[PDB]
Amino acid sequence: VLYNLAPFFTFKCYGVSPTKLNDLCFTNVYADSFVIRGDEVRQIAPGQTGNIADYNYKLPDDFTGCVIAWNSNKLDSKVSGNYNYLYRLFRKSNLKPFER
Amino acid sequence: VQLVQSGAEVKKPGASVKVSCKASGYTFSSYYIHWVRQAPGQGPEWMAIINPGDGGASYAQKFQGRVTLTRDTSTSTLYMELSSLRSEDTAVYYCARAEGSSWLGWFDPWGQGTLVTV
Amino acid sequence: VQLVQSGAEVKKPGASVKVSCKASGYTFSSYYIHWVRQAPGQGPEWMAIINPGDGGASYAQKFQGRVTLTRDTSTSTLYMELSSLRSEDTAVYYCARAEGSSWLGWFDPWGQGTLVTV
Amino acid sequence: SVLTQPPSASGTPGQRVTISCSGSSSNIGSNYVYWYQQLPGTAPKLLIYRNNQRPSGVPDRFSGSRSGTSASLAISGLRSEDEADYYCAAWDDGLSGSGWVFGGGTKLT
Amino acid sequence: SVLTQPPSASGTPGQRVTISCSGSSSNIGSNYVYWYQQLPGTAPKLLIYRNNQRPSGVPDRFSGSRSGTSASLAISGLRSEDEADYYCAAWDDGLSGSGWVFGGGTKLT
Repeated sequence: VLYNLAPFFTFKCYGVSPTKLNDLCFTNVYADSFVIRGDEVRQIAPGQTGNIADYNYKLPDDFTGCVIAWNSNKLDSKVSGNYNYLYRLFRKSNLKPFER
Repeated sequence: VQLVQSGAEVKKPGASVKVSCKASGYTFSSYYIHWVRQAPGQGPEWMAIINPGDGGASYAQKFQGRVTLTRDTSTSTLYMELSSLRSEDTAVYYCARAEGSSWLGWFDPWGQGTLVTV
Repeated sequence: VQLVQSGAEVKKPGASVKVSCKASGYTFSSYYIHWVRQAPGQGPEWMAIINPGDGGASYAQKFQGRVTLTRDTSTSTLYMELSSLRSEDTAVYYCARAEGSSWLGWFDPWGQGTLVTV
Repeated sequence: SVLTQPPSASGTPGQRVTISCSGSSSNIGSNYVYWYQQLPGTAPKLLIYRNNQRPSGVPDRFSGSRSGTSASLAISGLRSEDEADYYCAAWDDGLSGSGWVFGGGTKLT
Repeated sequence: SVLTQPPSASGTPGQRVTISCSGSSSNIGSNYVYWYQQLPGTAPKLLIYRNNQRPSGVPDRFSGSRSGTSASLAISGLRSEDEADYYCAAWDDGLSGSGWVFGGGTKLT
């Protein structure tokens, strides 16, 4: 039912294939809901670091799964400039995968 | 439910101009205004957005940092200041009226425009 | 027939630092270019290998995507634009020369390096 | 894009002429298309909404659609008062900048 | 892999000692090794090719060889001028990355 919008641009899928999506049975799906700009969407890929990723979210090298996403800016962004979105960039150090 | 402009004349080069337009009718804080300039012999270009209430602003890339905006609801005027006027900036200014509560919207009828020359 | 670096200083962490060195001497289309980073008090880590002409690029595991390089032929400049600087990114960069159309073999002499600290 | 438009579009009374604004990807293909009518000596005015029905009220002589990266509009029944010019408005979403890019100019007799 | 190196290399002026890099499989036994010497305050300089010949010319008092998964360099006629840091470089071809890996760090005393 999700094959109806063009702005899905993250069809690169590492653990399995998007053609093999509804092909084999899965045990326990793990979904994490958040918003990342497309400037560092290539840093989301396993085996890669960056800065926003280096400080808040981490991904395993054996990325069992893959992400679907469309344009957030169209969804939320006031005419005065969306300053409502807040982030954190100045922690002590990095973090291991699957902690917060 | 109508919009009117102000008057303008020839200004000296290397100066700043100020445009104000008045509106009447619907709620001032429940609508959005585009700021456009039309040059003779060429198509119009949109630069600035109006956010009434908090008076928020956003401009284009080629016209940012030289442009000053002031918005208020009690006076219901839009003080639209352009700086560093040159001979290429001879265009008719218009304050539009969007669909409301979104930049993505449809255009209401405009006013009469303000003409400045250098 | 030599390579010299550019001048830089300390920069704020989490920013972009521009680094470059010139290139002159022999013909340009058939000699690969190596860049390598060296930390004081430890061993150096290999940074990048670049093919001029088409500007082919390749990067190591620890620096894949987080660093950006650009190259050109006529002006003969070789840029990196470092981003996401840590305290680990305080080291000296060196730009090199290779055998030519091959990334295996001895390394031709480096420059004087560029020191970067946060 | 830059909303390329033909410089003129001549015609005769009793004849229908199709005039189009041609763009590119991420401006006309995904974003909506607008058509606005400017009369000489008066304020800028609107011609059409989204290309399905009349904006507020007009006979069905004015109609148009879109295809690929272009938006076409057919005008029939040329009159003396019909002499005006037209503009195309669409969402740009270009690289490092998203200003409301318009078209060039057209001539109707 | 990681190319373990001794932390230091003891010596006195006028004698011969060996400095060695020990590596894992498919890193030293597969591809050739490169010896490097870092003089203080100067850019590093090449001293050997694949250890069968001298690149341009050095007196033959320094001799390099390989043994299994390790490489060794015997130095003789030690001077106070040659007190420097020695490095070894090799093509790794390991899992998830195959860069020009280097050794650890040694100091000549």
